[PDB]
Amino acid sequence: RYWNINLEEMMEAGVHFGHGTRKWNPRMSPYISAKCKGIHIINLTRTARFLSEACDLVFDASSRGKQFLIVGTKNKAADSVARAAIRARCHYVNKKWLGGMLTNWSTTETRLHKFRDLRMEQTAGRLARLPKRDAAVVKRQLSHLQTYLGGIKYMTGLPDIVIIVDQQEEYTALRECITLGIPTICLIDTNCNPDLADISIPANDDAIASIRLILTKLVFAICEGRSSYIRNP
Amino acid sequence: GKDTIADIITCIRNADMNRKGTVRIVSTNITENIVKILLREGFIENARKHQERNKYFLVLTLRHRRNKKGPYLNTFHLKRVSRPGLRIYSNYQRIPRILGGMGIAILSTSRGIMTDREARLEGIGGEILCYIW
Amino acid sequence: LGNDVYAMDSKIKKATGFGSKSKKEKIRDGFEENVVQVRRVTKVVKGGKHMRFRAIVVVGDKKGQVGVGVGKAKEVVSAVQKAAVDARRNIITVPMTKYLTFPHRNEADYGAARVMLRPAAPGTGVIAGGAVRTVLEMAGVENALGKQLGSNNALNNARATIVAVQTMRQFSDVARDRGIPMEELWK
Amino acid sequence: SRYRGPRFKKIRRLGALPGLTNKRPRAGSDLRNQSRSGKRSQYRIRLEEKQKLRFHYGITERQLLKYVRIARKAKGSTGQVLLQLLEMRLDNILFRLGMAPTIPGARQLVNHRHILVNGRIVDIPSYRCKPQDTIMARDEQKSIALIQNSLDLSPREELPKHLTLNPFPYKGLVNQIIDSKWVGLKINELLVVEYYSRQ
RNA sequence: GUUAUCCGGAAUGAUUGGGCGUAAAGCGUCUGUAGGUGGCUUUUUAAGUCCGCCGUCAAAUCCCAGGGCUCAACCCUGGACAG
Ligand SMILES: [Mg+2]
Ligand SMILES: [Mg+2]
Ligand SMILES: [Mg+2]
Ligand SMILES: [Mg+2]
Ligand SMILES: [Mg+2]
Ligand SMILES: [Mg+2]
Ligand SMILES: [Mg+2]
Ligand SMILES: [Mg+2]
Ligand SMILES: [Mg+2]
Ligand SMILES: [Mg+2]
Ligand SMILES: [Mg+2]
Ligand SMILES: [Mg+2]
Ligand SMILES: [Mg+2]
Ligand SMILES: [Mg+2]
Ligand SMILES: [Mg+2]
Ligand SMILES: [Mg+2]
Ligand SMILES: [Mg+2]
Ligand SMILES: [Mg+2]
Ligand SMILES: [Mg+2]
Ligand SMILES: [Mg+2]
Ligand SMILES: [Mg+2]
Ligand SMILES: [Mg+2]
Ligand SMILES: [Mg+2]
Repeated sequence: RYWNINLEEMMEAGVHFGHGTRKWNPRMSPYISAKCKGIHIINLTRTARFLSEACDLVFDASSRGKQFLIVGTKNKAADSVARAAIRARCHYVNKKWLGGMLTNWSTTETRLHKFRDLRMEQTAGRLARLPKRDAAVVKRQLSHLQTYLGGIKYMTGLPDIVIIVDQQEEYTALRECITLGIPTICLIDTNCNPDLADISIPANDDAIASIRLILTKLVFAICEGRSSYIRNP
Repeated sequence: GKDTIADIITCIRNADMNRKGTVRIVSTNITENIVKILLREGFIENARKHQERNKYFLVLTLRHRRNKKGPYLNTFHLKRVSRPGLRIYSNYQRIPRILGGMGIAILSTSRGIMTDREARLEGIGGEILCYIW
Repeated sequence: LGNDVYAMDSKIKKATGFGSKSKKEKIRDGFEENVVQVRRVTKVVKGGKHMRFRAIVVVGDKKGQVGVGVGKAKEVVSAVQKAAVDARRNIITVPMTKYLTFPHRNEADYGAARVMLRPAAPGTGVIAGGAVRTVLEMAGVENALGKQLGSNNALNNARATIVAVQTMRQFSDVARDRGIPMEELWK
Repeated sequence: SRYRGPRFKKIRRLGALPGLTNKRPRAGSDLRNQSRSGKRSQYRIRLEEKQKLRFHYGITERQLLKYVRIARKAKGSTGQVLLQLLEMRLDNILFRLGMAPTIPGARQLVNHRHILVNGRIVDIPSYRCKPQDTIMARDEQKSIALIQNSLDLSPREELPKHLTLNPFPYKGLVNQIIDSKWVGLKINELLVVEYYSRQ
């Protein structure tokens, strides 16, 4: 099996640069590359080996039948995530991420139970038979429960593969998967430590373009692995 | 630099605990021999020599991180024994052995430096430099 | 697409209610819990003394698998139980030798608890003190010397013991690390 | 220096003890008050183990202790060596050869000079038996009658492979040293060894 | 059983085996004599150090292997690690 990457396309999308040299974690000095104009430049020959091993483990994992989450909560990465998940037919987190989604499952899942009752309520049209206070209240519940449960609302049971954008802001995702025995495949910029992720891909934070490139290669691997698990079971 | 041996040992211990593969140490007959031995026991990846301004530096490559830096089951311990304050010697029948033999004990004897293994084969005692886990 | 109500009622019937389903499954996990210590700790409120029980409990199979856990509740029983559940998610394995003992001599440190274990000849049994001995014994270690130096807290001694027996290297692995055949290190 | 007290009683509290009693205990009838001590302190478990041993062989403590010293000395696995030593007692061998009803019986038998080990009278219970040894009854009417009736009227054929018995003259023969699996009770010597770390 | 005596547990005087920011504990600060420790390279010597061999460290005791008092305690023969 092969994947789509070359030095030229990685050059194109702008993966190779990262945050200012006053902001950096020296923990990443082993695989960084150069430094220009106070902006760091990260090794792409490491980036490709990591992105290949990432797509490969993603392929084996999809083909065996395991389930996928993706995470990023930034403004732009959130818009790219709904589409990443839909194109791969997976579970996502874009909007505000709730502490305890993974580790505290029991209560999370009861919150899913009541969200499902809210979804039956709304389409039944039995929210028209209420006082105005009751309808605006039921609609608070709805607004939130859509923000928090929207991308996971299909998934029942504990997710065993988690994918993440920009581990700096995402501390709790990493913590919860660290705890629960779940792999993380994560985007590293020059500021983040390569402890917290199982496979940590040197990448870009600020660029919507880098996100698009690496996430599209990844979702393409999830998709071909999706054809192979639609075949094997 | 009151003790040279202890110092080499220390540079290793420190560079080890900080998850670096690469160490600069200052060479000497003792240093060099100890490192040779360290290699033939297999506690260390690779050694080499450098020279500048009539200074010699043995750089040591070190065994890679254990299946990440955060989750380390094993470290690599070192301990000075005979030290300038108190010099410890042992005859043939007191020769130390470390953790049932998992680790090694370095001895300076009449036949040069060696491990405890060599000392047992040849039947010799001597000054105990350090222990290694 | 099947209807939302029957499939969500399927995930509803497969995740069972905790008010209609009673709990005893635990001897199905092939384990045994041992209460090491029960203490009555106290929070103090404008009313008065608000009493809780702390339980320090260790679980093992007596077959080479052991863990510690600590829990807190109002009644002995519930604390005990939470202690069990916590330990079960913290659990590790103790390296054993064909005679049921330790590969080698080892120390350990946690807080003010220091712990010293060293292997014994078969037929000496397990001689040690409270935390160390219950943890050891519950792991299934048959013959071991142990002494806790430094502090006596039951709990830190338990943890310490665990850190001891966690860092135990077994010969196959030191032979794998060093890159040297077994028979060479044996000598 | 011997335990002359109620036996059934010690049996209720300890366990099953062959060398004491052949009568199976009463239903136990403690199911009325339902009195327990709660559970047993680890200490009490250890203690009851030792007591098991001690009353099965009719040994005094101060004696057991000296057996244990002999045990720690001996080069070998301590609990095992101990169990050897206890199981080689003359009265106990006299028992496991079916030449006696129980150990107090066997003990009495030895005391009264009714037994011979290699053509010599040994009247002391704790005489240690060594491999290749002859266990005979004294040739008198009484000795023979005792041994005959207690040997024949007890059917048990469990002889533990280091013990030979021969039919008309009644020559018993000690063949070798005991094996840990052939031992005369269910006991983890580990617990007893542990109890004795403080002596 | 109680009392007295000693060692233990006591890592509680710590070589093996602790400490001194706040718990007992860094002289108020320097200069310096005795004393201790002291970089690298080659050679020498052999005081330490190491290995072999010899003399001795009485017998009894402790340790191992047999033997004798019916057993054990106790006695007797032989031999040896330590140091
Ligand atoms: Mg000497
Ligand atoms: Mg400390
Ligand atoms: Mg203590
Ligand atoms: Mg008496
Ligand atoms: Mg009485
Ligand atoms: Mg007499
Ligand atoms: Mg003692
Ligand atoms: Mg002392
Ligand atoms: Mg000291
Ligand atoms: Mg102190
Ligand atoms: Mg004060
Ligand atoms: Mg003070
Ligand atoms: Mg000062
Ligand atoms: Mg002054
Ligand atoms: Mg001065
Ligand atoms: Mg001077
Ligand atoms: Mg000098
Ligand atoms: Mg020098
Ligand atoms: Mg003498
Ligand atoms: Mg003897
Ligand atoms: Mg004799
Ligand atoms: Mg003599
Ligand atoms: Mg001598």
